[PDB]
Amino acid sequence: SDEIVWQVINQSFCSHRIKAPNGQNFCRNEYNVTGLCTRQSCPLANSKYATVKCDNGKLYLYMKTPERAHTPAKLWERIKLSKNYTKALQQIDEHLLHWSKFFRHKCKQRFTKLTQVMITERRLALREEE
Amino acid sequence: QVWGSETVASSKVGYTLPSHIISTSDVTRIINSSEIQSAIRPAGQATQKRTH
Amino acid sequence: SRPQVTVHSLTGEATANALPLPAVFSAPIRPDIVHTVFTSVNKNK
Amino acid sequence: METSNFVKQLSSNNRKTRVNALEALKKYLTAKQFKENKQIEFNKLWKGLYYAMWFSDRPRPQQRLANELGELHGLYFDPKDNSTADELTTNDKAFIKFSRGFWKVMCFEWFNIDRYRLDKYLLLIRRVLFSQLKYLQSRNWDKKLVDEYIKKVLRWLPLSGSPKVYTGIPIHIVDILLDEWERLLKNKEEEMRKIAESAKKTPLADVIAIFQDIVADYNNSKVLREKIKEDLFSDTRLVSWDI
Amino acid sequence: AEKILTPESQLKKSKAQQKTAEQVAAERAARKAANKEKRAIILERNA
Amino acid sequence: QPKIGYGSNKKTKFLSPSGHKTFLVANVKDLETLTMHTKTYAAEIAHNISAKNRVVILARAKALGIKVTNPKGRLALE
Amino acid sequence: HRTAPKSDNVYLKLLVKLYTFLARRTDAPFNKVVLKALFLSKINRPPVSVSRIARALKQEGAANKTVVVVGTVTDDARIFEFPKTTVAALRFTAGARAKIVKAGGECITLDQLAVRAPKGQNTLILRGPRNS
RNA sequence: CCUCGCAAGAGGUGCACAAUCGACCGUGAGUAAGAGCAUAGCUGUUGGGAGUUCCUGCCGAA
Ligand SMILES: [Mg+2]
Ligand SMILES: [Mg+2]
Ligand SMILES: [Mg+2]
Ligand SMILES: [Mg+2]
Ligand SMILES: [Mg+2]
Ligand SMILES: [Zn+2]
Repeated sequence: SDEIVWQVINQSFCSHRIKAPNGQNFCRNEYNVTGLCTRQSCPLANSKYATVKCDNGKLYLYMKTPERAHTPAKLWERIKLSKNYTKALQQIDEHLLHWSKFFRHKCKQRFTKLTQVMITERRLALREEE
Repeated sequence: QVWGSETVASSKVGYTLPSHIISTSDVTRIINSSEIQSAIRPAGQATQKRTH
Repeated sequence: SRPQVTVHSLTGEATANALPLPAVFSAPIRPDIVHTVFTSVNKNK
Repeated sequence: METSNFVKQLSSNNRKTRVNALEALKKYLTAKQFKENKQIEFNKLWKGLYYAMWFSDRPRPQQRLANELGELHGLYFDPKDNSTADELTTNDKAFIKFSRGFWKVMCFEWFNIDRYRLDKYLLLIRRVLFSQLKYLQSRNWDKKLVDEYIKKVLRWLPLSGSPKVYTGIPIHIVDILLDEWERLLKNKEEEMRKIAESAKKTPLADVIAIFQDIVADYNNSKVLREKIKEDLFSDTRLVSWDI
Repeated sequence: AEKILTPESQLKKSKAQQKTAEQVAAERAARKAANKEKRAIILERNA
Repeated sequence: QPKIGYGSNKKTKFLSPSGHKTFLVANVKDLETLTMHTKTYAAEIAHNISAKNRVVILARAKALGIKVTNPKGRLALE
Repeated sequence: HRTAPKSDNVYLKLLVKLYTFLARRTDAPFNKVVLKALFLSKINRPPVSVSRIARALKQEGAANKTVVVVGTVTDDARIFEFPKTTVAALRFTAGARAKIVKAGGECITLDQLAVRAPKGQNTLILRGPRNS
């Protein structure tokens, strides 16, 4: 049913979709790795999916499988990426072993950017402590 | 009882649930399959090489 | 395309009893027909 | 009565219920009453097991559960039955009904599986073939067992070539079978000698004749016939095993 | 703990792609030889 | 006289001289949709946003490293 | 004529996608023919009754062929004896479906036929009379 | 669509429909294996009293 769901979401109301002036579309979905409404992008469209998303200081990895499509409360499995960037990429590749290259590449890029953002918000909010 | 099942009358006079034009919702499963790829000729590059 | 659904008690605890899915949920999901019928019926009020 | 309960428990959202259904199945399967049952109970049980696989979460649990489904075939073996007589035992007939139900249910549900959900079931078919052949090895390939297994199980639907059978299952088994026999039989120089000798012991040359017949028939699909002819007849191990 | 196993579809795809690549390489070699012979024929016709 | 022949190249269409496509932003959640596309896109705070919200949007944008097309608007003039 | 079905039906579009892919990637002209048929309007998709299926099978050597109708199949009470075959078509009326099931035949969607016969082997396409 | 053929072809089989050839019913609208009904959209004509035309593009007589 993923194709049907995607086609309805495409030619009907993807509520998280925002139509930019260029004509490109952006899904507002927080779990979305690539914030662009496409076949590979909407977590709604695709049963198999993954994302790096920041919670507190941690940069967790969220996993989505067709097996837990029912029971959406427990759908997203939460994995802690190690603070070491190399270890984090290794863990992402391991968990995303035998996993389509699109989500893996996008997940790695999102982890890099979130790490940079965490570094730079530490920068902007440096305090006298320590 | 209100709408009916495979072997149960819908309780609406002369009503049956609609049939599916396509038996499978997901076209990716069907297009991939196992036998089609045996039937299919080798693929192209998917990004045409510019000639001339 | 599950076989059955699990009833849930009001307090929240999952109930052992399970009910098979009806045949309605395995029916065509047609945005176009729903859209046309919805426009026609919403014009009434 | 119990069979319906097992089918329901297997098709339960709670993981614990699904696991406990399978654990109790391991005990229920090795009983006289199950043997007495008709093929329809077998088919219902296989539907329940199929849905149990349908709910498996992650690839490692999927491997574990495919191994468990193989073990289910592995259970229906008595060392005594092999020794007593060459003629097949009623336990073995029950095992043949078990395999029949498996392949009927898999043929039925093959088409409804999702794209992402199909990969686990390919592994399941692999492990089921492994366990079914391991049963023949444990029985030492009795002629009666082999004949009735081929005619009742493999000839019925996996290798029937009928239009009803989805062609993907034939391509899948022909990919599986070559590696599966090698799995049963277990440097490369001496390893090949051991494999060759144990292959001479095995009846696989009997099995390949079915694919030969399928390739012979005109009514069968050209896609299936062509792939089988290209994969098997051109294979090297058949030459190595003089087949 | 236990190692993950390759998907059973990716293995089929790898087999098919390997066979296709071998076929394409053979066709390429034959095409190269045919091109040389074709150039010889063209030279003769032009003369 | 306007006509289709004057149409701009697709690769350069809808591009500011800074090289960033303008994307309207209302709140922090809509800002976060442009987290990595900092090179391709630049945010533009909507006209109807209150001054109290604009400073929060600017702070979050600086943290994310996304270029804002109209900062110091309603916090400064022109 | 058309390059895509004027209908906005999701499932017809899915079938068109599958069949255009097969026609692109299959040498057999069957996929091309069915792809072009899928675009046709209602007037250009006349109903092919179970009656015509019976005649098409009575033709010599076609008894075991898979009859294909890009469109709908309608029942015909005029007949008493109907042979067993695995008709394939877009839609099946309740009468036609009951007749096919009763006589040991079976009805499949065009996707199931594509899985069966990606090159259209042993297929027999039929088209209804478009008198008006 | 099936076989043979690397291919051109050799055939086999034949949807719709056409071509002529005829039978029967009653010389055609013929039969000898029907498609229509309903809804909605666009839209041609007949009508009942009954100047220019937001921007761009497209197809195009004489
Ligand atoms: Mg590519
Ligand atoms: Mg390939
Ligand atoms: Mg203003
Ligand atoms: Mg009409
Ligand atoms: Mg004739
Ligand atoms: Zn979307």
